[PDB]
Amino acid sequence: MQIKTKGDLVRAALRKLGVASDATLTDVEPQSMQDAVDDLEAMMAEWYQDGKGIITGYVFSDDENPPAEGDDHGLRSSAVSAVFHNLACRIAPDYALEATAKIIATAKYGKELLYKQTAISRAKRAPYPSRMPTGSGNSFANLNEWHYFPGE
Amino acid sequence: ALNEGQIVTLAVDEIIETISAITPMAQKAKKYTPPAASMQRSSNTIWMPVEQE
Repeated sequence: MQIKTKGDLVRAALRKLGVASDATLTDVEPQSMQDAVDDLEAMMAEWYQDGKGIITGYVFSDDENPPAEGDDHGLRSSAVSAVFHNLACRIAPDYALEATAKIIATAKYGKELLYKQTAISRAKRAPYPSRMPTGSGNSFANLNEWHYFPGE
Repeated sequence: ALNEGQIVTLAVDEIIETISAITPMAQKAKKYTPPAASMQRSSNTIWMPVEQE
């Protein structure tokens, strides 16, 4: 993948919006780029709700290493499109824009695909209640006096 | 004599006992059976209480 930093994600988002690309004769300011990186950090932090949200592998920058741009985002290869399409949707209003229908649809699809595997992982069944017997067909448990399920 | 008959080999099936060992400590170490629900090779930690003070 040719998108390997937070600024790379931001550049992909701007190109997707059609504001700035490698072919355009006019470009956006580095301050606007840093603002877009702040937006990206905020969006990913709101997704990853301290571990109880969308798990992606994103790495949050620290103040010790100064530029958040330039840091590898750490996403797997299949989260980049979702991340930068959602980023384009989020940062469109700054430039008096409105993301096109295709961008919005790809953002929805990408976010759902991002959360699919985590949803499958969290679809877990609870253990038996503490008041449920283990039956008598469980000869080992009933010989060891496990007449009722442990629970918890 | 020169009785050049036909030679055999005979292996008798009485054994020569050689090993006779005793196990005194294992006959004094008391045996326990753990009350575990499922039969798993996973960590078999059974917790038992200690006399109160």
